[PDB]
Amino acid sequence: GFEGGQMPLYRRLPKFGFTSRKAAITAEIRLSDLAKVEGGVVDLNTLKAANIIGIQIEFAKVILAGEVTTPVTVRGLRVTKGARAAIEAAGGKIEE
Amino acid sequence: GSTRNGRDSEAKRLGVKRFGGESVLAGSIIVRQRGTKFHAGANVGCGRDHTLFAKADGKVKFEVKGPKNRKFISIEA
Amino acid sequence: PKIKTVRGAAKRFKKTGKGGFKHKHANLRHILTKKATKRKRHLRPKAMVSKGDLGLVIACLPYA
Amino acid sequence: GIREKIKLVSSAGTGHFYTTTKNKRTKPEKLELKKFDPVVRQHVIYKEAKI
RNA sequence: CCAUAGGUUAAUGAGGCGAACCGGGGGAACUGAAACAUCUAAGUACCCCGAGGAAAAGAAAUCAACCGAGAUUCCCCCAG
RNA sequence: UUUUGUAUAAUGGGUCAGCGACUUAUAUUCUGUAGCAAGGUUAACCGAAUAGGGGAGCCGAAGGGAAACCGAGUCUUAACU
RNA sequence: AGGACCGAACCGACUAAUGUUGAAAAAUUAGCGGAUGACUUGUGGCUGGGGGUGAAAGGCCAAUCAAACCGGGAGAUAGCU
RNA sequence: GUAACGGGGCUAAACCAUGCACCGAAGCUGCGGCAGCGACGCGCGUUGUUGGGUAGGGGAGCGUUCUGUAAGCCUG
RNA sequence: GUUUAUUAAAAACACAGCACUGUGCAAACACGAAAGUGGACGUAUACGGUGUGACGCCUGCCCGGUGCCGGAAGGUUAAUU
RNA sequence: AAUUCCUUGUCGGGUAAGUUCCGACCUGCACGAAUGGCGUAAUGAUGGCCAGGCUGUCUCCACCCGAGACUCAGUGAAAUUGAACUCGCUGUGAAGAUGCAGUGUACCCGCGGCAAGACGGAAAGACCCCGUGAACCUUUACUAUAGCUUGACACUGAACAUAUGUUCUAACGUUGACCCGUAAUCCGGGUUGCGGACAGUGUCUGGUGGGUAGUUUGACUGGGGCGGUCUCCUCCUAAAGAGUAACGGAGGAGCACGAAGGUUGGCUAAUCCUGGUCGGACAUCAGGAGGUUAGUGCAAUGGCAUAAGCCAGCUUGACUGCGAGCGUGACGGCGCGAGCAGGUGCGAAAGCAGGUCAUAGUGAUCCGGUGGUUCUGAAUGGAAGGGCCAUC
Ligand SMILES: [K+]
Ligand SMILES: [K+]
Ligand SMILES: [K+]
Ligand SMILES: [K+]
Ligand SMILES: [K+]
Ligand SMILES: [K+]
Ligand SMILES: [K+]
Ligand SMILES: [K+]
Ligand SMILES: [K+]
Ligand SMILES: [K+]
Ligand SMILES: [K+]
Ligand SMILES: [K+]
Ligand SMILES: [K+]
Ligand SMILES: [K+]
Ligand SMILES: [K+]
Ligand SMILES: [K+]
Ligand SMILES: [K+]
Ligand SMILES: [K+]
Ligand SMILES: [K+]
Ligand SMILES: [K+]
Ligand SMILES: [K+]
Ligand SMILES: [K+]
Ligand SMILES: [Mg+2]
Ligand SMILES: [Mg+2]
Ligand SMILES: [Mg+2]
Ligand SMILES: [Mg+2]
Ligand SMILES: [Mg+2]
Ligand SMILES: [Mg+2]
Ligand SMILES: [Mg+2]
Ligand SMILES: [Mg+2]
Ligand SMILES: [Mg+2]
Ligand SMILES: [Mg+2]
Ligand SMILES: [Mg+2]
Ligand SMILES: [Mg+2]
Ligand SMILES: [Mg+2]
Ligand SMILES: [Mg+2]
Ligand SMILES: [Mg+2]
Ligand SMILES: [Mg+2]
Ligand SMILES: [Mg+2]
Ligand SMILES: [Mg+2]
Ligand SMILES: [Mg+2]
Ligand SMILES: [Mg+2]
Ligand SMILES: [Mg+2]
Ligand SMILES: [Mg+2]
Ligand SMILES: [Mg+2]
Ligand SMILES: [Mg+2]
Ligand SMILES: [Mg+2]
Ligand SMILES: [Mg+2]
Ligand SMILES: [Mg+2]
Ligand SMILES: [Mg+2]
Ligand SMILES: [Mg+2]
Ligand SMILES: [Mg+2]
Ligand SMILES: [Mg+2]
Ligand SMILES: [Mg+2]
Ligand SMILES: [Mg+2]
Ligand SMILES: [Mg+2]
Ligand SMILES: [Mg+2]
Ligand SMILES: [Mg+2]
Ligand SMILES: [Mg+2]
Ligand SMILES: [Mg+2]
Ligand SMILES: [Mg+2]
Ligand SMILES: [Mg+2]
Ligand SMILES: [Mg+2]
Ligand SMILES: [Mg+2]
Ligand SMILES: [Mg+2]
Ligand SMILES: [Mg+2]
Ligand SMILES: [Mg+2]
Ligand SMILES: [Mg+2]
Ligand SMILES: [Mg+2]
Ligand SMILES: [Mg+2]
Ligand SMILES: [Mg+2]
Ligand SMILES: [Mg+2]
Ligand SMILES: [Mg+2]
Ligand SMILES: [Mg+2]
Ligand SMILES: [Mg+2]
Ligand SMILES: [Mg+2]
Ligand SMILES: [Mg+2]
Ligand SMILES: [Mg+2]
Ligand SMILES: [Mg+2]
Ligand SMILES: [Mg+2]
Ligand SMILES: [Mg+2]
Ligand SMILES: [Mg+2]
Ligand SMILES: [Mg+2]
Ligand SMILES: [Mg+2]
Ligand SMILES: [Mg+2]
Ligand SMILES: [Mg+2]
Repeated sequence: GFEGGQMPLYRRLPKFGFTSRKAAITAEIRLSDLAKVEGGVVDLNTLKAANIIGIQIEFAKVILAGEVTTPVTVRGLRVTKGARAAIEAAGGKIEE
Repeated sequence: GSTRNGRDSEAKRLGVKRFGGESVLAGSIIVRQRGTKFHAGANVGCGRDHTLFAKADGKVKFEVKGPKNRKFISIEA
Repeated sequence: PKIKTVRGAAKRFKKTGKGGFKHKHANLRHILTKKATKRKRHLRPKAMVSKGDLGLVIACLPYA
Repeated sequence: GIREKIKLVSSAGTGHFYTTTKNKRTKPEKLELKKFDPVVRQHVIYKEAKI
């Protein structure tokens, strides 16, 4: 970062933002991951057992990434509008 | 010993940016100038610093016009 | 040992999807009354680090 | 210089203010101007206050 | 004046040495910061005291997060 | 050798022989190459075991936003042509 | 009598020449000053490094002194050669 | 120390004009050879072209000691 | 007299004499985290510091500045509360 | 003048001739009274000057005696050294040549001598500059700090009087006396006197603090220093696109303005001539000439009459969110911008307005302040703090 004594870029620019502690304990689940859990119920615990999310993840969201082709019950997780359509299209249920 | 001069300002990069017959997009600066050395013709706006810029896509046209024989820039769209 | 992040750079740059870096613009901390609203408005959104500077930023942020 | 910074505060009670300068000596009367308040999204009276 | 201090004798132990490791009492500067004082180097070098075959630590007035774990020590992660 | 430039009257070497200067560790990025591939790979450790076990982790398959959050979008803005 | 006088020993070091890979890392030779004193000398002792000691020259403190020597931090650092 | 044609010497062996010869380089051509890059064909041929280099970048190698291959192989 | 041992011996240092100033003794002052010790087995005719430098004739004006000494009514002012 | 620059001052003395010397003068560049003034016998390996004597100091050297030098025998170093087949001259050339060019001269090799050259040897120039080198020294440089000093609290108590005064004794001090341990003076204990809640010490605290310590003390520069300069604007240099250097040539800026901004409507300058109360060269009035030679809030340049110049009405577009596109920058940035959304002003309307004829009027980041905004909120609810937006 040394520029010959000219105020360097990483000092002439302002700091911004803060780091969220909540983001560190929030994960995103792909539709591809829904068939990797055992039993066809996708909870926080079943994702952790299948090594999809880390053990300290408290919040998880299913997004429209990859695809799903099994009836999966999703319970206790947020689901995107697209993921919800895809889960329901393949005969699944989104339990809140 | 010493001298009382030794000052100058930064050069302002004025002058013609797009010459006659050049195809420009709308918004393109045609000339930067001090006052209206060139005047805004058809499809050309005059900015607050007398910058002439294209208000339409087309080709730059310089023309001498009117009773004072002033230089106008137009865009032939 | 592990390379150390330049922590000041980590507070100024966030890596984007294609591996560019976003930063906040300079000139919007103070001395604001004299600045035109247009000028300040254009300084509000985050901007990308230029090509000349990416080498300097990447060096500072090996774990970005 | 001579001219001091002031804020023009919205009369709508949004907290929104403009800032400008003022020659306090030549003009001691409070600057009052109708300005756009972007919180209420209306032109309202703004009135001078201290920066 | 009682008494105590003091005195003598006996028994038992200590003393000094040793490369590292260990716990403790003290504790730099060069150097880096492209100068320099905060900061760094570093609780490092060094000095001192003490120990053991190891030492130290250790059996929650500890964490956790409303679920739980269950002393200390050490290793890999967490994470530059 | 150093220089704009050295036969230079600039530097270095009396000669020979021997020795004498881009390394090592770890991290990171790029290239090549090999394996496997939407996966890849394990660390400590266990194991006499270069095996085998160990997937704790790490990287990747999603981004946007300061963040909550939303998510093939998102942020901006009362709202975007 | 005397920090009295002249002058050896003794203590010193003003001038000159020599010497300057010396006879000698400070001398020799010819002259020179003090020579009962604030003199000189033997033996032993004490003062220790930002410290000593100094009739003071930054002098001297083991041929070293505007901060001794030895070992260590140590491969200090060296945008210089 | 001649010392203000490089010298000898020159009355042209000077100068001007014109013309034709010739000399003259690692330039160009000829002959033989090597390599880079690119075509066009089938790693080979044919053909075009390129090959002065400091800092410096890229490519490809030689040799040295040591380990395996090697209780092999060479060696009184 | 002393001095730059080893390029300066002098007009430099010291000196008796002078003055200012501190110091009442567990002295001031100095060496010491301290205990102590020097000052001194001294006691203001003494001791320390400073300047001047035998002797002779002398040593003028300035207290605004900077110190030092004395004052302390009033202003300002720390921890503390 | 141990002081006097000018200066060898001037005058006198001394010498044939005297920048020195001695005596004066005062015009003291820049003496002066204990960082003493002026004298002063004696003293001095002290500085200056003169004279007698004396002489190889010299005119100007000669000879001699010894020790080397020289030759023989024995022993036997050294610095230096890219390699040498190691001439002169004139030129050339990293600019002063044994080595290049041209030319001249020159058989090969010692020995004694001499030092003009080999930019000879010796020592990585000590001067000079540079390095964001060092050291030590200085101080009313900065920051600390030992020491000294202030007060508060602690060790630290009791009466009486009105936070202070007095008295007391029992803490505490004693480097007073005496007694014992003791063969000891140190030390401890005991007794007694004197002090006495003072002193003194700890913690905290204000002052003082080159006594000591760590450091800082810019760069450009026809060497450095001194002076000047350092950012921004305008012109010229600048070679008819842009850009373009110098301690090149000339000037400006670090603002102003709620109107000097917006818009609508209107208007047109300097200067002079002729006439006219005071009134003059120049005031205002009238006519004409003239045609921007004026004007522009402030430099210069480029603009400006459809004025951008001058006057008036109404006003707040000196709006908020954005922004196709483009200019200009290594970058940070900076600039120009139609159009879109919302809401506004002026105009009958077309329209125009996101400050000002344009180009100077400026300061990154950090740190912190203020207002807004539940974005975040370390068990949870809050809060603190942080973020975001506005702003200082
Ligand atoms: K353009
Ligand atoms: K330091
Ligand atoms: K440095
Ligand atoms: K050179
Ligand atoms: K040299
Ligand atoms: K690598
Ligand atoms: K690879
Ligand atoms: K979008
Ligand atoms: K020392
Ligand atoms: K002497
Ligand atoms: K005074
Ligand atoms: K003088
Ligand atoms: K004095
Ligand atoms: K020759
Ligand atoms: K010679
Ligand atoms: K007592
Ligand atoms: K007390
Ligand atoms: K001090
Ligand atoms: K120059
Ligand atoms: K010069
Ligand atoms: K107006
Ligand atoms: K609008
Ligand atoms: Mg896992
Ligand atoms: Mg210009
Ligand atoms: Mg016209
Ligand atoms: Mg802000
Ligand atoms: Mg022991
Ligand atoms: Mg530094
Ligand atoms: Mg133990
Ligand atoms: Mg429980
Ligand atoms: Mg040179
Ligand atoms: Mg050459
Ligand atoms: Mg030369
Ligand atoms: Mg040479
Ligand atoms: Mg030579
Ligand atoms: Mg050199
Ligand atoms: Mg040499
Ligand atoms: Mg994401
Ligand atoms: Mg005598
Ligand atoms: Mg002596
Ligand atoms: Mg003698
Ligand atoms: Mg004598
Ligand atoms: Mg004598
Ligand atoms: Mg000196
Ligand atoms: Mg010595
Ligand atoms: Mg030192
Ligand atoms: Mg070190
Ligand atoms: Mg070294
Ligand atoms: Mg001649
Ligand atoms: Mg040829
Ligand atoms: Mg050829
Ligand atoms: Mg070639
Ligand atoms: Mg080549
Ligand atoms: Mg082998
Ligand atoms: Mg004497
Ligand atoms: Mg000497
Ligand atoms: Mg001498
Ligand atoms: Mg005493
Ligand atoms: Mg004196
Ligand atoms: Mg006086
Ligand atoms: Mg003179
Ligand atoms: Mg004279
Ligand atoms: Mg005379
Ligand atoms: Mg004479
Ligand atoms: Mg005289
Ligand atoms: Mg004087
Ligand atoms: Mg005086
Ligand atoms: Mg005197
Ligand atoms: Mg020559
Ligand atoms: Mg000879
Ligand atoms: Mg000789
Ligand atoms: Mg030499
Ligand atoms: Mg040198
Ligand atoms: Mg100092
Ligand atoms: Mg330091
Ligand atoms: Mg320094
Ligand atoms: Mg300089
Ligand atoms: Mg140009
Ligand atoms: Mg040109
Ligand atoms: Mg150029
Ligand atoms: Mg206007
Ligand atoms: Mg205006
Ligand atoms: Mg203007
Ligand atoms: Mg800070
Ligand atoms: Mg909470
Ligand atoms: Mg909590």
